[PDB]
Amino acid sequence: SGIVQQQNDLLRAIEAQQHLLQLTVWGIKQLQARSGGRGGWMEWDREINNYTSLIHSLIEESQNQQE
Amino acid sequence: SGIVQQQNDLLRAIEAQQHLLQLTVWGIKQLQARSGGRGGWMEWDREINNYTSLIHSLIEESQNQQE
Amino acid sequence: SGIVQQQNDLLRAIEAQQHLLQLTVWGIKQLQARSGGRGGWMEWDREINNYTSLIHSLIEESQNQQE
Repeated sequence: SGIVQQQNDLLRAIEAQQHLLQLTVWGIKQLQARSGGRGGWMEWDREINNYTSLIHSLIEESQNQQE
Repeated sequence: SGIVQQQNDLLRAIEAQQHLLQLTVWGIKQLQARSGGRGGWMEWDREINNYTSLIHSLIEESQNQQE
Repeated sequence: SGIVQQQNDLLRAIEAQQHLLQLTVWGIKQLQARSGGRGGWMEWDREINNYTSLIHSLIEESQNQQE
């Protein structure tokens, strides 16, 4: 229906924003590397990795809702 | 319904992305502090704070839609 | 309906998050400029620009769904 096409658009927006989010993460990592090893960012990295996995699962779930 | 479970998933995706967004903000702030006081970022901080409040209200509203 | 007000809230959340995303991009760019010309970020910039256009179109589409 129309509420379905709408939900699909919202999902696509979220997917595109995730790409943008990953780009900003990458940008930040390159800036951090400029001062040396990123050892102090191990936890920050882990959190980013975890929330990214969470988002990926939600995106997967949203798409394979019905089929 | 199914369109409800779908909307819930989308909301969860948005909530997870907000966590990721806050992590990138924190990362940027630490990098800014590396060169000294963050006085020049007072306005940037304010804007970030305002949009974060806006998002928090929308997330709250979305969840307490019906009840 | 209620599922419509809900979808509108989700869209507003996405729009607010896009503003936050642009703020983090701007923050990163200023940090990159601190070390000199941003020539090495031409591709990163292009990607960011492209995903931003993609998101803008999705937001436009979502809003002008029915009318």
